[PDB]
Amino acid sequence: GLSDGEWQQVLNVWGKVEADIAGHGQEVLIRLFTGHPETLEKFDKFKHLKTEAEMKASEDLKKHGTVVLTALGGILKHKAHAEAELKPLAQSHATKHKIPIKYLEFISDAIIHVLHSKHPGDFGADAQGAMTKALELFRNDIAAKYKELGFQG
Amino acid sequence: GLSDGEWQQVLNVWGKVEADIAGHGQEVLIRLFTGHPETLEKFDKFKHLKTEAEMKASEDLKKHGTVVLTALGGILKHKAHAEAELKPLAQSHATKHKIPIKYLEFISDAIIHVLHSKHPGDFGADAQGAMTKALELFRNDIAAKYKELGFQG
Ligand code: HEM
Ligand code: HEM
Ligand SMILES: [Co+2]
Ligand SMILES: [Co+2]
Ligand SMILES: [Co+2]
Ligand SMILES: [Co+2]
Ligand SMILES: [O]
Ligand SMILES: [O]
Repeated sequence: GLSDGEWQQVLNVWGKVEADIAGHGQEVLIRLFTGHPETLEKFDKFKHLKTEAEMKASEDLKKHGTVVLTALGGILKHKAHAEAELKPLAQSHATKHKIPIKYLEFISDAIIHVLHSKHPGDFGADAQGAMTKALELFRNDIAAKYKELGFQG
Repeated sequence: GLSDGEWQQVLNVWGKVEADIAGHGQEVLIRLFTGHPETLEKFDKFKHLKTEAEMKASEDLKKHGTVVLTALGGILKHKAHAEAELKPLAQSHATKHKIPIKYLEFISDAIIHVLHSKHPGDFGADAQGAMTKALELFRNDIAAKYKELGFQG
């Protein structure tokens, strides 16, 4: 993925977007629909629109523009924050501590054991299955960063 | 990936962890070191400690347990939050709206054009390359969720 640098560049231009999210939203959708008319056919509420002037006149196209860029902006902001939080952990475990993925499986199993032991009424089979999958996603995230740094975990 | 309920089951049990992070951190490391003694060799400060009674008496071990579960908790709670925004979007766009990944590539191109045209002083070649990579990461995350839902992309 991106550097801390790359993410700040993304978030900086996103700040400009957020100053006029409807204006940006409208332009993005008009640029999409004009460049790739087949995209417009996917929108039951917009596909009647036939001129640039009709698309600009649509109150709801502009509202939908806001909906799209608000959802995306949320996703980019969470991705930047989560990457910046994981990167350091991956880098120390990969470069100084050199913790294989097998060891991360071991501590994952230990966490599942302690939660089962301590919180049975908040950790029956479905909840334990949830946590098992969540810690696997965490290990996969570390693994992916391990390989970018060319460490064999 | 996790269902919406499974992520809440993760958050609910993690609340119980944070209520006594020191105790959980201790029990997790003791379970790791007693279940997998070879993992103890990684820790200069703990690698001499032979028994659970000794491990429980180690203020450094308990201190490290808090650090580990603090780091992991941050990552889990962020992933729970991010996924919960992302999964419904993927679910709606694969199943209800029927939007190919290729179309996500088209709206990404449109976002990059509108940013470059409106904010060139915030969208030089480095910033444009960052945003291009950021939107590819987004589409990759939607394509992963599609594939889980059995949608061809
Ligand atoms: C950056 C990419 C995209 C984002 C962030 C996004 C986000 C949204 C959101 C938040 C909604 C409303 C909630 C929902 O249905 O899930 C929505 C609805 C929808 N999106 Fe997307 N979308 C994107 C791309 C696309 C593309 C490329 C198309 C079509 C070619 C598309 C077609 C639709 C349709 C048809 C709806 C239903 C609209 C209605 O209410 O009539 N989306 N989108
Ligand atoms: C859930 C999994 C894990 C988390 C969240 C985690 C987190 C941390 C954190 C936050 C630190 C301190 C800052 C840093 O150096 O990055 C740390 C240090 C360390 N971790 Fe981990 N860790 C995990 C798994 C493991 C495992 C399985 C091992 C070894 C088997 C390991 C060995 C170490 C070592 C040796 C240090 C340095 C200890 C010191 O000098 O004080 N970690 N870890
Ligand atoms: Co959010
Ligand atoms: Co409960
Ligand atoms: Co955070
Ligand atoms: Co330029
Ligand atoms: O959309
Ligand atoms: O750790």
